[PDB]
Amino acid sequence: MTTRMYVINTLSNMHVGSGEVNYGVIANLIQRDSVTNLPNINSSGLKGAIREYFKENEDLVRELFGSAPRDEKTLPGKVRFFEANLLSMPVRSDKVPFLMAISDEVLQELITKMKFFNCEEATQYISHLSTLLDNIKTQAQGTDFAYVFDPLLQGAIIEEVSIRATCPSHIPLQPSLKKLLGDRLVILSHKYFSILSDDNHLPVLSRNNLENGQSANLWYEQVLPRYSRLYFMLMDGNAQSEYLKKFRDTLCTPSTIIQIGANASIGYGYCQISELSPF
Amino acid sequence: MTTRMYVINTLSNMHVGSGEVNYGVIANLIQRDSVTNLPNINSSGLKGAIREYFKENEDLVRELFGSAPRDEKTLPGKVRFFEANLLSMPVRSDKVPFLMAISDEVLQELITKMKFFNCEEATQYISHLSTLLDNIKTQAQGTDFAYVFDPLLQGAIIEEVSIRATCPSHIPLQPSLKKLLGDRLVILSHKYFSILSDDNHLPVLSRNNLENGQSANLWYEQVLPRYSRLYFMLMDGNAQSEYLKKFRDTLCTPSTIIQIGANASIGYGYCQISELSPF
Amino acid sequence: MTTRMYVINTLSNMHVGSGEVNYGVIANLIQRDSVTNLPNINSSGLKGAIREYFKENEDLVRELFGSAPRDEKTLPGKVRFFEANLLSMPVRSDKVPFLMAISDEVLQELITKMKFFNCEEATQYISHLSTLLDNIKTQAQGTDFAYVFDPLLQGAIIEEVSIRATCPSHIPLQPSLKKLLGDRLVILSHKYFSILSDDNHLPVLSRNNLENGQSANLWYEQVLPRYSRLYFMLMDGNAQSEYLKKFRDTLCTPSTIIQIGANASIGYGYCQISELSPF
Amino acid sequence: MKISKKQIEYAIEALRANNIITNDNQYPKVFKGYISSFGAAVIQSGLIPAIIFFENEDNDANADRHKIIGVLKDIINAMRQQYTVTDATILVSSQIPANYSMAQYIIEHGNTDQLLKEITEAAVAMKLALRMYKSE
Amino acid sequence: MKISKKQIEYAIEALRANNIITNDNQYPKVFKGYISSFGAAVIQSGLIPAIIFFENEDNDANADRHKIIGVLKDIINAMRQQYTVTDATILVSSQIPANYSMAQYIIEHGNTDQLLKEITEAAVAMKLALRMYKSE
Repeated sequence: MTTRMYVINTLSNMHVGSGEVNYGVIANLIQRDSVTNLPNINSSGLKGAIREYFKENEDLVRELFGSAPRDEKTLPGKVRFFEANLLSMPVRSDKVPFLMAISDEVLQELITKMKFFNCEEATQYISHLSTLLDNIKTQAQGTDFAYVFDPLLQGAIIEEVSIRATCPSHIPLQPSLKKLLGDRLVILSHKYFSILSDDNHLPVLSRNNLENGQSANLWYEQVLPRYSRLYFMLMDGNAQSEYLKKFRDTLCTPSTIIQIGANASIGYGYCQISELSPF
Repeated sequence: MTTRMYVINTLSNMHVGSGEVNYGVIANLIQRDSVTNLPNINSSGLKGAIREYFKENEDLVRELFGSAPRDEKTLPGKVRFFEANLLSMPVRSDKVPFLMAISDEVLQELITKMKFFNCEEATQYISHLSTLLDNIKTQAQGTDFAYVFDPLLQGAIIEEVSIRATCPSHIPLQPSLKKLLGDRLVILSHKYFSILSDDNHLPVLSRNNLENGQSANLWYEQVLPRYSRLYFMLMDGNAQSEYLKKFRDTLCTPSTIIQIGANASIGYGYCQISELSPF
Repeated sequence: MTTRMYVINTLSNMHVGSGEVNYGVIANLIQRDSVTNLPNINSSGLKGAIREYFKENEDLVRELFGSAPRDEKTLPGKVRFFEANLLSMPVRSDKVPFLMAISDEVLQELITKMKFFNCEEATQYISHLSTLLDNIKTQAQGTDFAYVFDPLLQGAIIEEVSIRATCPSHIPLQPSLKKLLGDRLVILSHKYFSILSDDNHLPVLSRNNLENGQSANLWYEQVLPRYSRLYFMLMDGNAQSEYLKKFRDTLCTPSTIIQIGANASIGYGYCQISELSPF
Repeated sequence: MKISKKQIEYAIEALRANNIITNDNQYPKVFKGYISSFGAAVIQSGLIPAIIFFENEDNDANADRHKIIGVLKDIINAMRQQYTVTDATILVSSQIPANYSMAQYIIEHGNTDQLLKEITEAAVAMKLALRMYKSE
Repeated sequence: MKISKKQIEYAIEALRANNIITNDNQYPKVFKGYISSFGAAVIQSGLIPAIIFFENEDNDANADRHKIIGVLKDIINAMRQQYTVTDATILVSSQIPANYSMAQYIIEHGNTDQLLKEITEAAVAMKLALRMYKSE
């Protein structure tokens, strides 16, 4: 009722514009965290996307997100959105189409942020995540690692950095951890995860503008690969129970799709928000 | 009603450039999926091609695709165009001129996309596709497989991957699945399809430029084989029903051919668009 | 007035060389279609040859084919050239010098192409070609076949002792179909036609290079046999009626011979282009 | 047409087995011309004429010219050894008897396209494998 | 396939080492075509046939075409060095012996996926590095 974790689970390729000056080839770049240089979505972007989804519900938007711009009533929003951090990203493999890549440092940051925010039903999650991390560190013994949790997925190749994923047959992965971190999950060092999510490895697309067969303009766009998983913390202030319940149920309904990103008409940034479950 | 699946049946060899400097043999490469690395059409290219077809109907393109690049007023597009992912590809055979190749992972991705987006006729297609996939997994028992559903196609060879397709008599292929996935359909493992769809097995064509009979340049182009099939989602916003109905009628008319990609003057990328038929 | 089918009647041997390093017997192979593996002329080569023929008329070439490679402005091509797929191939016999060989799958591809592209005179051709196809399939009942439409050509050896011709006295071959497909027409099973049209059975020509009467090099060249028939589709864009009429009149006159492919100086690839006659 | 590394391995083994590549990894220079001529004869005249020409042992040629036909049979046998049960129903997976005449084997088995494809594969493999070695 | 500067330096050193670049910074003009055609031969014929064709020393070529295979081996060996050795790494950082020919090494060591990638990148580096010199 105070702090709930939400997972984004993008269905398409996301482009959230950083709006910063460019030194390089890609004219349009995606947002990244200043400290970790990991892809992220600003709280303003999340609030805007969810507000646009709920725009037809005037009362719900007014109660949760607040007054519209250039409206004279000046109503603050009862809901505080926190920055969305990249949890899991798809990674090209050979045994399977892609792999769910979660780095040990992102797991540590998730545990730290769960402890800091005291997320709802996060005690068991923190305990089990810490057991997973401790077992991973025990197996790794300070060396770089790539750990899968399916016996079928052992020996998978991460193409970009050329590392083989081994299966630690002594570490358990609880079902709720599969539901959170993703299916076909590989755990690797942050050294490899940084390479897998830098500006040279995540997709770059060329885009054109044609005028009776004449190319008027040329530029390049970079996007976040689809099926990527991002987590953000929602602080539900002491608000109306009915509007909070309606908003939570609509967000968690599998029929909902939220567009966070730029290129809406060409299907960029459509996502499915899910809140943390028990365990 | 919002989300419908459209199948792209290419009538020619398609080339959708990626704008990537290869520095190797194949200077001109085709676009590939961000996560699955399968050949695809970016939704920007799809939108541009379909807009170019409908450029005569200025009202329709203004209402659906939006305002022209040079326009004092800006009008966001109402229709959402999703990227066209490869569904089935023609593979060289011996008994028949070619087979329609699909991988079990492509089928899983199709089922997942229909579940997430809830296409118009999603329920029956998901049910029958899941039954087909479960039967395939039961028959294969974790091995490499190649299954054809006509008894006359038993032992048909795939030229690029020197394997012969078996006939599992227990698995039925429903006629609507035949209409969706293509006639003379072969289902094989992800390894086989990945080898069939990599850069070394896709059709690469040599081209040159002659100046008074002397060769001036020389480059290699790769193309997506003719009669390939691709699927993409179309989500309508608050689009007017009249223009939407005209759009669907003109798009799915058998007389309608759309050019997507490059090399238009040499007949590259001419396609037909059809909706998801009721099951 | 938009889409037209043209038949290429080659007055000599044709070598449209593919960019291919074959380390076997044939050093220089011809281009084969990316799907059916049948000999074909790439649309780029056909467009280049036809543009070379019309190079004297600067206005016609500029309006129909586009601008020259070395030009400050580039003009998109207006007329669309589709690749020339094989229709009829002469096959050596014992009763007759050569018969025109077509396959049931080639006929199916022709019917499908005519249906999809909507040629000018496509309706009657589609109807009669279809009826012929069902008659042939009804007679064959799955087994391999070689069907001639002259009772005199019975028992003819179609280039191989295994392939013997029989006359089914229930299938009428209409005069217009005879004009389109060839005078002495034999329709073969796909197995037979692929055996006759593969790299081990296509005509090969031996060439050597002499230095002061002594041989320096020696290589083998694959050629498409003389009087072969290939069909390609021409799409009129938004081109002017006058230039289009001049182009069609010049292309379809009996005194027009166009050079397509390689070895122009030694007589390879001189062709006559004929428009689809009304049925 | 793309020659597999397995085919090249079979060609190397067969060339060593039918005493063509010496123990010093060298071969008589005339065998390269022999293999090129066999390929040309196969494509021009046919399988039966070329195999009959190169199966002869009363030929007064400068070397044992039947050795390439022996190597051909060895390569085809090795190819047919690795046939799958799916292939065995369509293709003739039987091992060609050693003493059996290759031309007689082709003739008694018709003139099927399978034998022609196997012969062409093995000829190109022989060409490449010979190119891998030195010609003293 | 972005330009890898380290592979370019490897290509420079290997081109100088296998007597392609003369003391005056010039090379036989035909080597340009050799490097350009090797990549196409690898892509559309197979890695083993292309290597065998370019490794042959009994060729009627205007220059020593087999020098490019030695340069390729030198670049590949330099890349095997400076490989981050760890338990998870797929890449085999084992150097190709000088006595073994390149065709044999890929034949005996049947993991072509690494070799194919290394050979393609080394050929691209070759072609890009040959442009620093005069095309005599």
